[PDB]
Amino acid sequence: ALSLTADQMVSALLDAEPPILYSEYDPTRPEASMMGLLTNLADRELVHMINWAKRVPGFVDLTLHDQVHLLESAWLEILMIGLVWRSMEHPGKLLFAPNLLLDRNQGKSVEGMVEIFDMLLATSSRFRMMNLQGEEFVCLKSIILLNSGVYTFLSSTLKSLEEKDHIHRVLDKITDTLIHLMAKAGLTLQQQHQRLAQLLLILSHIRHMSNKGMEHLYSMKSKNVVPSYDLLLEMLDAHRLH
Amino acid sequence: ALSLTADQMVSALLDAEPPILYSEYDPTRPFSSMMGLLTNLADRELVHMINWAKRVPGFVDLTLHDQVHLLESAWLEILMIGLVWRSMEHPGKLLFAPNLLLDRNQGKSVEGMVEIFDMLLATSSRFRMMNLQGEEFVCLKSIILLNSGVYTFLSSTLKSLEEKDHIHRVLDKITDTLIHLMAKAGLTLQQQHQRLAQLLLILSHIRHMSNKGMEHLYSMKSKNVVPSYDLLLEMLD
Ligand SMILES: CC/C(=C(\c1ccc(O)cc1)c1ccc(OCCNC)cc1)c1ccccc1
Ligand SMILES: CC/C(=C(\c1ccc(O)cc1)c1ccc(OCCNC)cc1)c1ccccc1
Repeated sequence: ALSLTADQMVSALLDAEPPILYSEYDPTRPEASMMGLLTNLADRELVHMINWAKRVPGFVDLTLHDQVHLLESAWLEILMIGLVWRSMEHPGKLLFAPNLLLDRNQGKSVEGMVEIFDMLLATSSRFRMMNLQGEEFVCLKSIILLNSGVYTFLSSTLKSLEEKDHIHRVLDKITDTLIHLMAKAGLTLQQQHQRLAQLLLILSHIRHMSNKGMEHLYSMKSKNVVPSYDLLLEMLDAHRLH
Repeated sequence: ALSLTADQMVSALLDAEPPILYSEYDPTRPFSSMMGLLTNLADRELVHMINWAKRVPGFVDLTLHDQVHLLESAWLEILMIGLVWRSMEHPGKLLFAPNLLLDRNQGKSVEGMVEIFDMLLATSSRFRMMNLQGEEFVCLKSIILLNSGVYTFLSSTLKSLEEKDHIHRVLDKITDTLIHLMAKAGLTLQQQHQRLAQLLLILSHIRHMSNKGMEHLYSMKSKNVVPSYDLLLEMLD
């Protein structure tokens, strides 16, 4: 897993991509329905996200507790970068699903999105201006999975030191993979390091948007909206019986 | 400022460093008051932060309104990365000021720090394990200033496009500078790109910690605690 080539890593990540899901509304029927639609869509995406995470090279080498911690920290960032990616070719709008495309004025009335709708649109625009490639996108999504929770392993066991070292080794292999993609494309070494930094700085903005989103979700005080550690544990703690 | 060499950029940033300030308490009186000490310390740091920002190459080429927007987004991240930096050589503790060093158990009783004390300690430990250098630290703090608010200008005027392009040129020049520092130190090209990414990924964690801190500050409902756009505007004028 730490022995994949860059091309093999990219191939693995592309193979592991989850599907784009639909909103569950009757398209023959005529608000506050937006949060209901989004909550339902995110619930169904989360199941596929768990399957995807298990195929990110290196991720299933971690303990199940550490897998759960990472997913707990990252899942809304991962939903949001997917949203931004799908919206890249739809300026001024967010493609929540192929049947749920909203513009900014419509977003103005979506619960919890008073700040974040415009932040997501700006991110999508930035991706378009950089001409972000699918291979780069899947690298960034893997980086979020591995990085977002790594500085909150409040554990100091020998095993935890081993876990963090591994996570940093996988992150390093993804950095190498991103650089290789840029070299294949013919970028100079200076352009490669500049572009690597541009992409990684966007991750800080995705964290920001996720924190603002999570603030809203907790404010709802709805028992099942933020996935619990124990729920994520049940989905990740698979048997081998299938 | 887009014509500085990497070495000149580093010297400029090192020259521009703000001082380390002290907490204001009677060192002869007992101890227990932490949020009051920290809000006062942050208030006095903010004035020096504005002077520092104006010496970050490229920053004053921006409009006043865009300078305010950047500082409004970034100022707690900038305070927090400074805190993490001065705590690097104090494992298990946070050096809020040279006269205000608290351990983890003491942090347990500090308002608003139920989550972020441990997060700041983890960041300091990560800086120590990477052997972060002062030259790298000042580059990262400048990146935070230029990056944190750049995807929230919510403007598409020709002037705004010009402003965003400039911000990214300055960011690109700091990336070049970071890479040059790593090359001077003898890192291979592979080690350079890996270390650049490690450093920039820590910035996401600094954003996380600032958002958690800002949530607590807004919860205080204290009129002067979160600096207003208009207050920052007066200081930046
Ligand atoms: C930014 C849109 C958004 C959400 C979203 C973003 C990308 C997707 O692929 C699917 C849903 C969001 C995500 C999760 C939501 O509820 C969690 C349900 N249990 C996992 C509710 C809404 C939302 C909006 C307001 C507040 C927080 C998130
Ligand atoms: C992490 C410690 C912290 C803060 C701190 C961090 C680094 C410093 O150099 C100085 C102050 C902090 C910062 C700002 C505070 O009030 C803002 C006052 N107007 C600018 C209050 C506390 C704090 C603690 C709880 C909630 C939010 C921030």
